[PDB]
Amino acid sequence: GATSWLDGSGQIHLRIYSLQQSNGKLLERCWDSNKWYDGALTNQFSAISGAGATSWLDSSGQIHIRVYAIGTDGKIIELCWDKDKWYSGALTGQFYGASTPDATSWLDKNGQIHIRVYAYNQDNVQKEYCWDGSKWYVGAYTE
Amino acid sequence: GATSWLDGSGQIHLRIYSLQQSNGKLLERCWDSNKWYDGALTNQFSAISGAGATSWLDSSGQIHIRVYAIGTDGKIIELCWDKDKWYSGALTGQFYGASTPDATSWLDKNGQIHIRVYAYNQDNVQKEYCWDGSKWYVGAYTE
Amino acid sequence: GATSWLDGSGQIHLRIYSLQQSNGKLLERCWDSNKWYDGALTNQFSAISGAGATSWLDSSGQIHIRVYAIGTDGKIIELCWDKDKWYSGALTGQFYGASTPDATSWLDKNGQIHIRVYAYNQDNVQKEYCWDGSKWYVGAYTE
Amino acid sequence: GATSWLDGSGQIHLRIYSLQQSNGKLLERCWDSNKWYDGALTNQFSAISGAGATSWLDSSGQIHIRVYAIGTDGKIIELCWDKDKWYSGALTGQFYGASTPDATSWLDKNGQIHIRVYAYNQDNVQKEYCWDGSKWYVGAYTE
Ligand SMILES: CO[C@@H]1O[C@@H](C)[C@@H](O)[C@@H](O)[C@@H]1O
Ligand SMILES: CO[C@@H]1O[C@@H](C)[C@@H](O)[C@@H](O)[C@@H]1O
Ligand SMILES: CO[C@@H]1O[C@@H](C)[C@@H](O)[C@@H](O)[C@@H]1O
Ligand SMILES: CO[C@@H]1O[C@@H](C)[C@@H](O)[C@@H](O)[C@@H]1O
Ligand SMILES: CO[C@@H]1O[C@@H](C)[C@@H](O)[C@@H](O)[C@@H]1O
Ligand SMILES: CO[C@@H]1O[C@@H](C)[C@@H](O)[C@@H](O)[C@@H]1O
Ligand SMILES: CO[C@@H]1O[C@@H](C)[C@@H](O)[C@@H](O)[C@@H]1O
Ligand SMILES: CO[C@@H]1O[C@@H](C)[C@@H](O)[C@@H](O)[C@@H]1O
Ligand SMILES: CO[C@@H]1O[C@@H](C)[C@@H](O)[C@@H](O)[C@@H]1O
Ligand SMILES: CO[C@@H]1O[C@@H](C)[C@@H](O)[C@@H](O)[C@@H]1O
Ligand SMILES: CO[C@@H]1O[C@@H](C)[C@@H](O)[C@@H](O)[C@@H]1O
Ligand SMILES: CO[C@@H]1O[C@@H](C)[C@@H](O)[C@@H](O)[C@@H]1O
Repeated sequence: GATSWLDGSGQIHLRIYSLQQSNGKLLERCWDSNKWYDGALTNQFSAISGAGATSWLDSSGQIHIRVYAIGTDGKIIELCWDKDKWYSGALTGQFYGASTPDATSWLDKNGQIHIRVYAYNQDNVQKEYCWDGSKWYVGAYTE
Repeated sequence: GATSWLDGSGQIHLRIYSLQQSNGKLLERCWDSNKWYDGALTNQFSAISGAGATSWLDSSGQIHIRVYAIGTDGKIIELCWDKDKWYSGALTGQFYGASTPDATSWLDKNGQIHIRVYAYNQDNVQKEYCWDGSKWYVGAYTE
Repeated sequence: GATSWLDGSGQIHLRIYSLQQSNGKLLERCWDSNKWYDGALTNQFSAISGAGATSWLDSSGQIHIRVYAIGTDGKIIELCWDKDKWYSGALTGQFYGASTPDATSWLDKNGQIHIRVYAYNQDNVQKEYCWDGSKWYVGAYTE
Repeated sequence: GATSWLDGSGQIHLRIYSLQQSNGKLLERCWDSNKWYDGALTNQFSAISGAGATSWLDSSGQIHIRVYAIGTDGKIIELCWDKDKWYSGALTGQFYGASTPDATSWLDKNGQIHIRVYAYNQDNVQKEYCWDGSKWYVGAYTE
């Protein structure tokens, strides 16, 4: 997964997520100014796929990140950053996934984030999972 | 791959890219208001991986989309939309890829797009390919 | 998948199974003496993985072949050859598979074939499926 | 990968090779009589794919095993057992691999092993690599 955002000074920030071949844990690599370095997510969570990532800036300029992967039980895991720590989101453990999830997100005029996550399930069907601010639900998407 | 943008009315547009198990060609599924439909990219390009996608809006409100996959020669293919047609971009055929590419992009203050594409290569090295408006180059990223 | 056997004259026979990128159908490539040719299985069956294969010779010198793949519903499919046609075996549709299955087989003193098939399931557990001549059952194998 | 052989008492021996999600090393699971156990190959070798396996019995009743995987440099690795140790075979490092290798083998009338290994290469071509007792060579196999 790759996600990026511009701060108020026009500096690009990159966050690159991958599954480490040597320990089965997600890696986060960060660029904030002039070099690559390790992110806090590194080595916290096991997965069995790569990760899809999306991010957004709130009205205060705080970055929010969401990372989606397949966990060690075959179900989608959601990892969240809002301020100062990674935590497992509400999506975690709800749905079986068979592919590296894709994700996109957008902010509406009220500052409510909307997220869409896409992954194959156990029946080889491409599914869309939707967040509009209350509960995850299965979307209308079909292949 | 999933990408999305908001138009001037606050309507979300979704574009979801996937590799068809039946014919080895990329599918584009589109949402503009109230239903999913097959996009113009569908069946124009063969690949052997999934697709990473990024997009941006120019100052006129025109969407630009870039889609990255592994082609049938084992090399990264770049598919481009700027207005009314899909075409193969400058990145195509330069580098071997061994994983579904990730991509991100941002617009600088001068309206110049910057793109970063990430994929494993034939040597099992995670590589970053960078566009800043002239030529693709290998970036500083490492795991 | 690859399987092979020696006939009574000491001639090698090779059978190589793969999933075609262009049509999502299994291909069988055959070697019996001096050239590769397309086997009868070719283009008959859709799958979403590669295929594992095993084979055995009965006391009359008749080859029997079993090929295992993930079907388009996410479940293991078994394709069988005993004499003159491919058919779907008893294993088909019983279990979810999340990996290209592996298979091995042996003949006991009474000429009864025993088959063992290994694949991850939807819960990311490596499973063994066993045939000893009556019904498929889940074996004692654990990772 | 799965391989099996019958000893002189008619007892089945199973050897199941897999890539461990926890450490990126090959696991060998063994059945000789009444239980599964970890074999000596376990945790010796890193890989980035699953493993294909083949085995044969020599005239003394000694098993020989060959295991094929993609190593951490993107090239096929060959792991060999003839009596009492695993070692890297002559195929290791020669060819790029982009898929879990398949392998089969047969003994000719003189007791010379023949091995055939199949894997995609970096150019998305299915390749056959052949051993007849001197050097590995690219075979006539095509799709
Ligand atoms: C300040 O912390 C750095 O940036 C945050 C936005 C997160 O990506 C975090 O894991 C990383 O270590
Ligand atoms: C407030 O809830 C947290 O953030 C939302 C935007 C979602 O990512 C949800 O799954 C998560 O638990
Ligand atoms: C309102 O419908 C929901 O949101 C739309 C933007 C799409 O993601 C659609 O598939 C989904 O069911
Ligand atoms: C109007 O055309 C639709 O939208 C464009 C932005 C592209 O996604 C195109 O392939 C699609 O058919
Ligand atoms: C103008 O060149 C086109 O657009 C750029 C933004 C890049 O995607 C490039 O590879 C492509 O050929
Ligand atoms: C200027 O350096 C280039 O751009 C940065 C934003 C990073 O993508 C870096 O790896 C790359 O080499
Ligand atoms: C004679 O038929 C050839 O050999 C048989 C053993 C099968 O492999 C069949 O699919 C193939 O066409
Ligand atoms: C006789 O039944 C057929 O052959 C056996 C050896 C098994 O492969 C079984 O699943 C298949 O239906
Ligand atoms: C008797 O046990 C059955 O056969 C053995 C040969 C093993 O395959 C074992 O896991 C299985 O349960
Ligand atoms: C006796 O040793 C056991 O059997 C051999 C045939 C090999 O599979 C070895 O790794 C394993 O530990
Ligand atoms: C004697 O050579 C060893 O055994 C042969 C049968 C091959 O597996 C070869 O690559 C390996 O080095
Ligand atoms: C004699 O030809 C060699 O051996 C045969 C058994 C086949 O493996 C063939 O593709 C290879 O070139």
